[PDB]
Amino acid sequence: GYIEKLVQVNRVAKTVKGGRIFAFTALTVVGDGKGRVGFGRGKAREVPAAIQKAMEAARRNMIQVDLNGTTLQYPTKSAHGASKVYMQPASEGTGIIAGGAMRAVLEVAGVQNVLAKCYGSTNPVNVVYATFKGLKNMQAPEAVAAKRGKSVEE
Amino acid sequence: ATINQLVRKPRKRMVDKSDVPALQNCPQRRGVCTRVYTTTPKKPNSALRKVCRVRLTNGFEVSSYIGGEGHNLQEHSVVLIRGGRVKDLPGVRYHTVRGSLDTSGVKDRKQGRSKYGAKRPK
Amino acid sequence: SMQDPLADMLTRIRNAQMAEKTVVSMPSSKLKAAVAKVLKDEGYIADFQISSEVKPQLSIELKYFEGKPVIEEVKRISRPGLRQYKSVEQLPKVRGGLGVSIVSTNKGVMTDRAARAAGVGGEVLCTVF
Amino acid sequence: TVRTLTGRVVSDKMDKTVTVLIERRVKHPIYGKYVKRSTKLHAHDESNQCRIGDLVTIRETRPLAKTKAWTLVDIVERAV
Amino acid sequence: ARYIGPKCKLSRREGTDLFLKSGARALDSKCKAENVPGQHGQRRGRLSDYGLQLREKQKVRRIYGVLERQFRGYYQEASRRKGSTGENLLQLLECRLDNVVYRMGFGSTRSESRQLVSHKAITVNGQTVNIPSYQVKAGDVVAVREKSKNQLRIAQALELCGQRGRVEWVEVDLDKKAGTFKSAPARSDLSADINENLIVELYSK
RNA sequence: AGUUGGUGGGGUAAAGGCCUACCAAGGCGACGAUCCGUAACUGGUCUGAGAGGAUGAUCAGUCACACUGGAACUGAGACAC
RNA sequence: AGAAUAAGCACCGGCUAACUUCGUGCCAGCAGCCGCGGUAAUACGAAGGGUGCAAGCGUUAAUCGGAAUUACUGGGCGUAAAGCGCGCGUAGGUGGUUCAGCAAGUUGGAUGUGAAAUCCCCGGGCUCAACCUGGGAACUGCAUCCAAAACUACUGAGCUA
RNA sequence: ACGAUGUCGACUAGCCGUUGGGAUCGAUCUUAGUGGCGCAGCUAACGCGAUAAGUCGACCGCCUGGGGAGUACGGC
Ligand SMILES: [Mg+2]
Ligand SMILES: [Mg+2]
Ligand SMILES: [Mg+2]
Ligand SMILES: [Mg+2]
Ligand SMILES: [Mg+2]
Ligand SMILES: [Mg+2]
Ligand SMILES: [Mg+2]
Ligand SMILES: [Mg+2]
Ligand SMILES: [Mg+2]
Ligand SMILES: [Mg+2]
Ligand SMILES: [Mg+2]
Ligand SMILES: [Mg+2]
Ligand SMILES: [Mg+2]
Ligand SMILES: [Mg+2]
Ligand SMILES: [Mg+2]
Ligand SMILES: [Mg+2]
Ligand SMILES: [Mg+2]
Ligand SMILES: [Mg+2]
Ligand SMILES: [Mg+2]
Ligand SMILES: [Mg+2]
Ligand SMILES: [Mg+2]
Ligand SMILES: [Mg+2]
Ligand SMILES: [Mg+2]
Ligand SMILES: [Mg+2]
Ligand SMILES: [Mg+2]
Ligand SMILES: [Mg+2]
Ligand SMILES: [Mg+2]
Ligand SMILES: [Mg+2]
Ligand SMILES: [Mg+2]
Ligand SMILES: [Mg+2]
Ligand SMILES: [Mg+2]
Ligand SMILES: [Mg+2]
Ligand SMILES: [Mg+2]
Ligand SMILES: [Mg+2]
Ligand SMILES: [Mg+2]
Ligand SMILES: [Mg+2]
Ligand SMILES: [Mg+2]
Ligand SMILES: [Mg+2]
Ligand SMILES: [Mg+2]
Ligand SMILES: [Mg+2]
Ligand SMILES: [Mg+2]
Ligand SMILES: [Mg+2]
Ligand SMILES: [Mg+2]
Ligand SMILES: [Mg+2]
Ligand SMILES: [Mg+2]
Repeated sequence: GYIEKLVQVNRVAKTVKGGRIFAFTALTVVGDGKGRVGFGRGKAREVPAAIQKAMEAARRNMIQVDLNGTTLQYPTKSAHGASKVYMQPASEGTGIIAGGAMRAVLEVAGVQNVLAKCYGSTNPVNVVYATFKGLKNMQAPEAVAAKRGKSVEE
Repeated sequence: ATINQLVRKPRKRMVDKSDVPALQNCPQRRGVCTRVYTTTPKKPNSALRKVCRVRLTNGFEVSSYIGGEGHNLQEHSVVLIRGGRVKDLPGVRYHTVRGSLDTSGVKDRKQGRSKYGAKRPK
Repeated sequence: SMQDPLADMLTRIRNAQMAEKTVVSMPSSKLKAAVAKVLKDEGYIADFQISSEVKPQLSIELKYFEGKPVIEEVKRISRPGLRQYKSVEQLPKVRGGLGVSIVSTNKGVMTDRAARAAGVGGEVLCTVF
Repeated sequence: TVRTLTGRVVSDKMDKTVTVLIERRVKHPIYGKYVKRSTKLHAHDESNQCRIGDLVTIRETRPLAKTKAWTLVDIVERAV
Repeated sequence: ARYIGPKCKLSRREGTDLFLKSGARALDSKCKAENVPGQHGQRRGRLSDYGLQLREKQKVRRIYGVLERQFRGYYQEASRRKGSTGENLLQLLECRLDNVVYRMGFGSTRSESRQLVSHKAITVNGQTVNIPSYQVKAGDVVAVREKSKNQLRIAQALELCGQRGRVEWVEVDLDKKAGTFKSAPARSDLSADINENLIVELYSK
């Protein structure tokens, strides 16, 4: 899929005899709005090259998630490092109540009513990691029915 | 903390102290100037800031800032002071309200001339 | 010092299921037997048996389906330090109904579904998903 | 029937009067753990027949002294 | 109060049609609606997410000519109700009396429809109404007073509406200048370019 | 130290150390007595997704006061705006 | 009868929607925080031009939120703040397994109460709204009965991990 | 006063030494200590890893930005 959103651009620097050497880091996400999504990060000397590298990285390792019509299955909590993330399904009129990186990931991933929140450190990379961990591990019904029939489990 | 530890002594909130001890819960107060002068700011910035020592009806003697390019305050002037911290100056915690009792506002002010008590050009 | 042996049951199951074992054995108890019967009837374990000879041993065999375990998150709710009790309309719902909550009521140990249908509350032992 | 309380006799030095301790378990409003509280009552024992440590029951009447408005009805069990 | 002054400057800023004139000739050949007002018109001007929400909210507000306090009142009352408050806002904002006068063909622009309503010329059910906020009930019969029934302004508005598409959720008897409002329009009956959930996200911060 | 309880008596519209003469040494307290500072209380109000946090303008229920400190009279009712 | 009688306030470096020029020259000054001003200042003061509100607009004082920053819901303690120098033990907290009983916690129901207004739901009346008002829900609590017995408590009898 | 790591109990791949001691046929098994590596898992990272800082339960002590200061006053 092709729906590009740019999450972060940052300027980093290393030291050599003589002075500084500056580089740029770009964090982006790529998806189609129908379930598939992935994220990528890229380093370069200038911003456009970093963004292009990040986009190419995101097109690789793009994953598929199971969603119940623009909304999640169940409330869930996930984490990465010192970042924590909580999401739960919402009704149709609700927008995307989420901040910064979470909003980008969820807009690209195809959900539309998510009512999400995050705790701890809000480093965009770690938050996107936590959101992918949360979305990747959702189960959807008739899959938790890996034991027996449907509607007897529910 | 274990539940028993919280039952024996529960978590407590430490109430925050005000940064304007004078003018107790009052939006602004009336006072009289005792000494108007100039002072120098901290290292990065550099200027000659104009401030006034004020004795308030509470009995507190404090120091207030005089904003705007010009002022007509003198010793024994009666002023109205409001809150507001001046970062550049140590100890100045209040501001003088322009054009309120004896400060007369600023002149030749055309942009945002309500913070400095200037009448409309008309 | 064995303050709470049902938590020991749940932790044994969790650890052995995390180590890709196929049999878990522990000292037996009637409450443990009831919880294991609920787990089997719900389909989270394959089978369980109870031994004999004065010091009975409870044995459980586990399910995996895919290369992952079946029980991916089980937790103890009413520990002997809090003792949670709930009414019918307040019985917690696990994963929006895709999991189960084990409840002890005057009509036995059941799930949140069965208690909600029977209109009876009780003590929330553990949650499973 | 008549509303009745039960407790243990912790003092009988007063003449024709005993002190009864009554337990109760109250849930914490916020932390939800049941904590153990106690109440002390002065009870009118007309026959002076109650020793310390007994388990007795009492009922409410009109005051017979200041801070004394309960009278015992029977001795449930006697401390050995 | 009301917004007054240049009624095309808003269209130039927003970047879309934003019907605010008679629509006789065109919009592009009146105001060159391709540069934002002011000295700086050719700047690319990438704007952050907050800018996007603000533009969408300002766009709908300027379409319907509603001030901020009233708009937030509508939003809160729509959030009170059930069923996708995001489109409840549009449903309610589409039932205003001046807007209904607009969509029956009695006024070429919302401003003159509001002029007609505020000047005691429309009877909702035989009773005069002179306020541009009366939420029209479903099944009402909007009419024009006899004294003003023979103005040229209404006639001109009528043939101007003659080529505007047809809303089809109201029906007008043109000979006697009578109108009837059957029901509030469905979401699909409106223009499918405005995304209302963006506004709901804006006020939820 | 009328301090906790008991007995005879007094007193109140009414139970009662409420008062009194004797009798016993009791009574309360780390589940915070006593003391210090502050403060009318509630239905409620403002915030918050909620759990909570802050608060007691208007309106309604109760309490207390009437220049300051005391006391009683009349009356069904006051220790009297 | 006659468009005649009736728009202002704040802001424009980032957070935060909205930019160019002229005058100053670490001065005059600005500032909620990062900070700005020493010769091309979108940060000072003025202009044009915009941006947000609107009979209001800003500043000040105070409360909660954001703050998961007192963390019950919902945090931590090797090195960032944080394990008593180490035992023994009082009050307190917690308690292996089986049988039976009880009915305090627990669960379900009924009755009394939880003033009226207020908040909430469905209506009605003011040209609409604010406002007024009918009925219900709610007041998550307490007390008194009835029923159940899985878990905790209590009583009795056991067993050895 | 240090393992800068509270006490008690239960589970979770292995390999190589060593101290006190049992069983089976030098080897194997087993038990209470004491060390070096290391899979899962955990951690901001360093690193921990059956002598957990992993997975759990019972109770206790303590923390809430840096200075002023573990100081002043009062008590013992
Ligand atoms: Mg942080
Ligand atoms: Mg301030
Ligand atoms: Mg007597
Ligand atoms: Mg009395
Ligand atoms: Mg108004
Ligand atoms: Mg005496
Ligand atoms: Mg007497
Ligand atoms: Mg007072
Ligand atoms: Mg909150
Ligand atoms: Mg109070
Ligand atoms: Mg008053
Ligand atoms: Mg009152
Ligand atoms: Mg006076
Ligand atoms: Mg007096
Ligand atoms: Mg009399
Ligand atoms: Mg009186
Ligand atoms: Mg901007
Ligand atoms: Mg300024
Ligand atoms: Mg210049
Ligand atoms: Mg300027
Ligand atoms: Mg403030
Ligand atoms: Mg705050
Ligand atoms: Mg909080
Ligand atoms: Mg906690
Ligand atoms: Mg912390
Ligand atoms: Mg130690
Ligand atoms: Mg000691
Ligand atoms: Mg010991
Ligand atoms: Mg000990
Ligand atoms: Mg003990
Ligand atoms: Mg015990
Ligand atoms: Mg039993
Ligand atoms: Mg009940
Ligand atoms: Mg009520
Ligand atoms: Mg029974
Ligand atoms: Mg040493
Ligand atoms: Mg130490
Ligand atoms: Mg440890
Ligand atoms: Mg251990
Ligand atoms: Mg190692
Ligand atoms: Mg750690
Ligand atoms: Mg400090
Ligand atoms: Mg010292
Ligand atoms: Mg020392
Ligand atoms: Mg000392």
